[PDB]
Amino acid sequence: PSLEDLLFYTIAEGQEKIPVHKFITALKSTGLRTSDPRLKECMDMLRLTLQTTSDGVMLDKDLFKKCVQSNIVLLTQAFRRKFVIPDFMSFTSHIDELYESAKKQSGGKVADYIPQLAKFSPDLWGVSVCTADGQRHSTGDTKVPFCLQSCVKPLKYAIAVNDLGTEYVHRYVGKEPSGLRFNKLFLNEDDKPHNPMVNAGAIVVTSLIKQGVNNAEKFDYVMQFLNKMAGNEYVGFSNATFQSERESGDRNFAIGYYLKEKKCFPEGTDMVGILDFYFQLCSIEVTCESASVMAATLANGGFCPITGERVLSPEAVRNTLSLMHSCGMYDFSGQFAFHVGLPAKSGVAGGILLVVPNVMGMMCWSPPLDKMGNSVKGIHFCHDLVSLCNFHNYDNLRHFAKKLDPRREG
Amino acid sequence: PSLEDLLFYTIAEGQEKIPVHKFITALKSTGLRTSDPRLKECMDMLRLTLQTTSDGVMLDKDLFKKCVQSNIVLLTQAFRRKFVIPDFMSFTSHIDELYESAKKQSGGKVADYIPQLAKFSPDLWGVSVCTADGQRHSTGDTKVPFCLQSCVKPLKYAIAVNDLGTEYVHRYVGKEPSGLRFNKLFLNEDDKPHNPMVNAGAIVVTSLIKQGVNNAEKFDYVMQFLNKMAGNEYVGFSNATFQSERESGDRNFAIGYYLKEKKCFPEGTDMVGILDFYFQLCSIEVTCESASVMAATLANGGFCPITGERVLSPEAVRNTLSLMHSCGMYDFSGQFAFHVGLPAKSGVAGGILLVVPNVMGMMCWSPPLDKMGNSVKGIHFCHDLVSLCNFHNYDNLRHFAKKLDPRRE
Amino acid sequence: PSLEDLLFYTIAEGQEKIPVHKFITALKSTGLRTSDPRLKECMDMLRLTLQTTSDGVMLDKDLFKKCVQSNIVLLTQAFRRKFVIPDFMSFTSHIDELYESAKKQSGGKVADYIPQLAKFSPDLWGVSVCTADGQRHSTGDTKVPFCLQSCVKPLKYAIAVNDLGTEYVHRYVGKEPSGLRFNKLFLNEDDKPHNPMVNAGAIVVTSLIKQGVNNAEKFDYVMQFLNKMAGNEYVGFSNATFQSERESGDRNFAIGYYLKEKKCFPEGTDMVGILDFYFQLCSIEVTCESASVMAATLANGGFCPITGERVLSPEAVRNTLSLMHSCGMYDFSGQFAFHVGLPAKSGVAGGILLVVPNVMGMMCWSPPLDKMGNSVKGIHFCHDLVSLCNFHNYDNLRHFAKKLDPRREG
Amino acid sequence: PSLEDLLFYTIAEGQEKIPVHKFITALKSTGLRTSDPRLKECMDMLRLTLQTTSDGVMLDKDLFKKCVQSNIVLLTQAFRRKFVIPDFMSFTSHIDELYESAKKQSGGKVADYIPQLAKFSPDLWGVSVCTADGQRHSTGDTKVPFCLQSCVKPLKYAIAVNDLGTEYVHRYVGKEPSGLRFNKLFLNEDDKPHNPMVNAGAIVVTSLIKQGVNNAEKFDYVMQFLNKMAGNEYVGFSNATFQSERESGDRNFAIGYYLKEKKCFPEGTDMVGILDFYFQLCSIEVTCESASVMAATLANGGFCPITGERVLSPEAVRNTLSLMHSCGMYDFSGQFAFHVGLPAKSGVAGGILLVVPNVMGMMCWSPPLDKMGNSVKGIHFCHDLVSLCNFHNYDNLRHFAKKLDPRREG
Ligand SMILES: O=C(Cc1ccccc1)Nc1ccc(OC2CCN(c3ccc(NC(=O)Cc4ccccc4)nn3)CC2)nn1
Ligand SMILES: O=C(Cc1ccccc1)Nc1ccc(OC2CCN(c3ccc(NC(=O)Cc4ccccc4)nn3)CC2)nn1
Repeated sequence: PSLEDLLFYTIAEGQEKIPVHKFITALKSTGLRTSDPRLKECMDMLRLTLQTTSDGVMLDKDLFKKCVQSNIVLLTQAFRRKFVIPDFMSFTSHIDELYESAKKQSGGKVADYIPQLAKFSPDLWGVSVCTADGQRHSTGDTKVPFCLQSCVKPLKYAIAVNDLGTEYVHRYVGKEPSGLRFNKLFLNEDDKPHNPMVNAGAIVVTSLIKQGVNNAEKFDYVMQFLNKMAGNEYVGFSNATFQSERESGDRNFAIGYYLKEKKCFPEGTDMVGILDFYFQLCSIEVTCESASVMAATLANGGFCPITGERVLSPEAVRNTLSLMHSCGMYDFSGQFAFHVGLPAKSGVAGGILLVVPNVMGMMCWSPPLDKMGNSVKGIHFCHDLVSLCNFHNYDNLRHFAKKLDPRREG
Repeated sequence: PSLEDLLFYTIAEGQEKIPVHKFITALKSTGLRTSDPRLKECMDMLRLTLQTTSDGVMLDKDLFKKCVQSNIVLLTQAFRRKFVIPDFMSFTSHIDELYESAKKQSGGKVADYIPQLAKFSPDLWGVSVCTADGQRHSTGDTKVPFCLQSCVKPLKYAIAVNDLGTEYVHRYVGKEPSGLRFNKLFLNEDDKPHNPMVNAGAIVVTSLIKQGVNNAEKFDYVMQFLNKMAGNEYVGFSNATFQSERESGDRNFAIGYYLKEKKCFPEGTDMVGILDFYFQLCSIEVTCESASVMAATLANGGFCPITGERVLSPEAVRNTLSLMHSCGMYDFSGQFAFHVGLPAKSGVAGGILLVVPNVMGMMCWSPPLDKMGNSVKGIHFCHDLVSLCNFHNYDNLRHFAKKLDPRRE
Repeated sequence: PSLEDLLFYTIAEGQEKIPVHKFITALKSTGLRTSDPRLKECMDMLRLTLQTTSDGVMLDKDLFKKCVQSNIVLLTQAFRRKFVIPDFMSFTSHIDELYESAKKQSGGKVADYIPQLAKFSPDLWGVSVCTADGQRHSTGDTKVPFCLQSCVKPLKYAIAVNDLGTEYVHRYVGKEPSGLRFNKLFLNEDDKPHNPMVNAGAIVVTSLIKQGVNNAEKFDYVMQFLNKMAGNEYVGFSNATFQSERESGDRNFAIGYYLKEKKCFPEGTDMVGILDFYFQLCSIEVTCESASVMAATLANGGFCPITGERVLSPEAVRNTLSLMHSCGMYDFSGQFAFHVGLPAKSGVAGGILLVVPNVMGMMCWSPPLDKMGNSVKGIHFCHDLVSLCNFHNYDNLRHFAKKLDPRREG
Repeated sequence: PSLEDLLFYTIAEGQEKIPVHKFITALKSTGLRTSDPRLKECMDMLRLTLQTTSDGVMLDKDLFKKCVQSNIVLLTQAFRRKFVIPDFMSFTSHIDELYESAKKQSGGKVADYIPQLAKFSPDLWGVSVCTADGQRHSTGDTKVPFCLQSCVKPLKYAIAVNDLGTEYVHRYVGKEPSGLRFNKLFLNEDDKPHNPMVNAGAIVVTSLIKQGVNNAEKFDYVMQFLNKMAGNEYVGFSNATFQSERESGDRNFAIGYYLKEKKCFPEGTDMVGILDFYFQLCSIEVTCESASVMAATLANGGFCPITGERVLSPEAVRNTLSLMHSCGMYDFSGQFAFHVGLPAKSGVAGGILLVVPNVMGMMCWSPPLDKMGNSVKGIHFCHDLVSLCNFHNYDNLRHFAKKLDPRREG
């Protein structure tokens, strides 16, 4: 027997030469992208076989074997429908309808409190999917960068817990929602911020990461970390957003000074610098595509699905998902957890980083916010998404009424 | 080919008659109990053959077909190791270790406010498991009756959502935790109680069930419902607990009048009557075994796992799970969601109704409570359980470090 | 010399027979009424000389002396302008302007939550004065009975402190305002109600009065007490108001059960019976005239000004004045204390029991209540009054700008 | 007749020359000090008579006329026992007893949060009286400087109202106590600090005074203002306290930024500069003697009692008294208003600026603070004072049980 030969016969279809475009089309049908880093040896070898000839361009079993040998494990599970979403082409047409249905919710106000969130057009709308297996799909404005803002809060929390542990991190930050009563209070009863997802909590978490080095290396290290989280897809920085966030962060300076007075920072913290680092971390830029890979890493137990690298420890991902569940959508967190039941995190730029554990990661983006700070189209999409699929954290995998389950084929 | 014959040969062992004590043993190893109602026809005929030919005791291949005939589907997935927990015998050895480690946590105080909770011994400790497929295991005092107390709140909420729908029910009760800053406040910003898991919310929920009949029919309507959730195992009533709760419920009488003044009940509500109904639902009794089937029904999308009956709509079960996750353990709820990450519900009798979605339901019971009202041993068990198995809501099924996965081989 | 004849010469005209109508008209100018209980022997004697032989309304120096003998001390300070308000006739003319200008504040809604207060016309508006010296003046509907409702709370608080002492009473009730929006929190940090002026505090206070006898004797004791406080003017009971307060007091029953569970009552308290006593105390009836004497006792250190009796201990009156200052006007207490600076207490029937310490007590009554529960006309009047006179608690008696001081002469 | 001649005979003692040492003793017994600025012409002339005529220290009627001529009015009310406290020598014996009674309360902790309050000895203890007529008495450490700290908050508020009016000032700051559940909150329901006596309210009030000039001119404008309140007695500045107060004020910097974000300052406010001004106003130094004249100015309707100057408008003084009544002693204000019933204001240095309206001003000073921030000895003295005299806001001036009234004779 031989696995490269088996794969060849199921794609060759009784024929005895496979055109290269027919293998690439079959490959995209799985949902993988030709630029998937795990396929680079096979793509490199197709580029090198495509130097021998403009004439022919077809692959027999040993030229097919010559190329796919290196990636045969990953290619066969794609072609034997063993990915988390077997009929991925069906699923993306459901993603497309959902996207078109939110695209009609043109309500909401674009954030204007700094001129950089204000440049953004209110009709921009993108959705990007990445599954725990690296199947990819985008629809809308998924390759235009925008700032993470508070979507960076779960990421730096994950980094902090990954490096220092749950017990150290939560000496300085709570792990509960504050209650739809104390959005205005900075501290709880043990004089810690309520959770890493609020501004007081995020600011303390920022003070914990890579202590003892300067802000340039702290920022470089986090940029490093989000690079592995996004499988090296687009991660950037908006100094324009950075400069406006700092000439307007009077609430954040208030929080910083309060926390300094309540001794909420580690010993030896230069608070005003932490606020500068914090403003930098919220001006980091992503696209829907690159952010959905960050989301997919959290959906995949800490392994980036398009590279296979272990990026976060399982304790760090669990905590971050646990706190995205309950504190992730500002004053909407309770309603979102009840009706949508997915770990999610909103930001004022209009992104909603969304995680379906064991299935997929996503980044929705539309700048118009609702009265609570969450993207109107984004919020609409997540209700529709869970209304269509048994993706709700407490849906049942066996008895789920008339909803659809993309993890299965029949 | 044929399914009874294959199953025969995989148990027949190359040999050509199967002793029934060996068939009964292979069966119990899967985790089913021979008294599973889904198995009653196969058991009834095994008893009839042990009568019709009392000479002999062994089963040839066509007498085997005569017995496993109508339950062959369930028997095959039991014997082909296809239940949610394939190696049930190993897993119960883990449950036993977990129980013995929680059994040495002797802290906590038994509830004193009525002499019925105080007469319970502090050495009582039991955990009962029931899977989404009906595999059962017990350890400790799992056949001792006790009242559900607030463990009844997620059930009556589920009954309410099942009968009237999410939107109607939550016209009268919120869907969030209050914030552990407001056990003291009864109402949220829209003058509804914060959620069904606090006393004020349960009292409003109690007022929604079976409107228009008297308390005797409402109670029996709830009783029919809880019988079905537990596959007809023990569901009872303590009038002793009921009478003491009503002569000491000055706080719930306080809540009732407040809700009446703030107009939180549906029109035409007899507030004091609802309060009497509420004290009754909190005096309903279960054992660990019978309640664990109720928990397993919630883990099973609303189908009772030992009968196959649809008891609750999936909307009802999902809502109830979401609110047990966040509001189920009084002031320990946030910590419980973070560290244990399981839908659970505490009661003052010392029970913790616990649900691992898609796997199993459980009921742990130990009367000594901690400072927050949660059973000391029960809480210790739930931390151990999640530290051992990847059952945490946001554990990963593919990458889970040093944890054990009982769903895997 | 002689004090009765000196008095005679001061009314005597330079002439030396005084007509009896001239003495009585000169008497009323003082602000005293001929039916003042301290004047009864002098009136009894005028009733008897007015028998003599009806010829000549005149009193010679020996017949005048025969009548004014027994009350000569009180009559001499009345006629030698030694009362707290010397020119009382001028002062009532300002009361009349203040009354007529408030009479045009037609805003507000009559309480209708029971049909007995809803029965009252918004037409009704009365003001009654009684000074620390027994000078009386009314304007408007001052002889119509209405219920005290929460205006009774300072009075039963005074009775409690008079009988048991400050220390015992305040084991069960706080002595501060709650903070203006804690009206439905029932207890403070020490699990006592915030003060006697809120429903929870009043309910605890009711449980403290005359412990150990039944509600009929408890009520008879408070009624006798309010009789001595009003110099035996009208005090009654509206059973109509009583039954509607009790078949509608769901908030008061909620409060009672809450207090029972938190063990806020003295040992051996029958909770639902106390609530019945409390509903009775709020159904006690007064008129403006009768109630202004009760207020005047409070302005007078606990001595009723029209009888001379010690009715309340000074400790009881001081505390009651202290808490009417801060807690007397519901959510208006802070604004009322700041701008008006007088101890006052409102009730839902439209009353405002008002005390000017060392000067006079008042009862304003107009049923239409404002958005906060206080009588519109009454509130308008209390501002005008303090805007006209240096009666504000922190006005200065020596340097007081544009304001008038009715205690001075020229 | 003639007023200089009358006064001579009541002192002339039956003789026809008054020894000057005897006139000075008769004067001091009234409670005036010979250096009273209102007495300067009489003292300058006695000193000059003591130079021109060494030949016998005796004063006849024509030379006694020569000295008391210019200050004749004030001298007569001093000697004809018309000052607010006629038997001033008796009363000071009561102040001394009260002082020695609190001197035995050696509990409490001296504030150490900056090294300047930490070096004050714990049994420094002084009380200084100044009446509405300028009668003075001190006992203990009454001439040692200390900073006002929050004792400056009522003075700046009075200056703000004096210059800008009630309506303007209270556009930016409330006028009620917060409630012993909102001591931690910075803002009320209308996004203003609760009252001028808490730090957020003091900080906004500081931002209102003398807008448009720099901090040097602002500072001199307030000092010049506090100089008149103290009859030009010692008002100074501790730069040491100022430098340590600005390097420890992260809580007030927290307050500043929060108020900036919630826009609680006038337009064009330099917040960080206002904070510097705020740190200066609390480092202003006084003694018990000089501060008690400031208190006496508020007790005297805005006139400094030892000079005759109008320093504050009556509206300014009334408001400031109303808000020290209810908001002046941190979390102790309600208990203090209830039991002591006097306008007072506490500071972390151990001062309590105390005002008995229409009678006298006081400053008590003892550095050891109790749990709530109030000077242990100061608070004990203030209870003692009101248990001894009927100065309580709602004591009665006519019926006051066994208490003493220093306004009366015997
Ligand atoms: O341990 C605790 C808390 C706690 C909770 C539970 C048990 C015990 C202890 N520390 C703690 C936390 C937060 C906090 O607050 C600070 C101060 C400023 N800051 C404001 C400041 C004004 C406001 N103002 C309003 O809410 C106005 C308003 C009031 C009422 C109705 C409507 C509006 N909000 N936040 C936010 C930070 N202080 N201390
Ligand atoms: O010693 C304490 C606490 C304490 C002490 C020391 C240190 C920390 C704590 N006592 C105490 C007193 C009263 C009290 O409350 C009771 C029960 C419910 N009860 C409601 C219930 C809901 C409402 N409604 C709302 O809150 C809605 C709302 C919420 C927010 C903003 C706007 C509206 N009102 N009253 C009336 C009375 N609990 N505990």
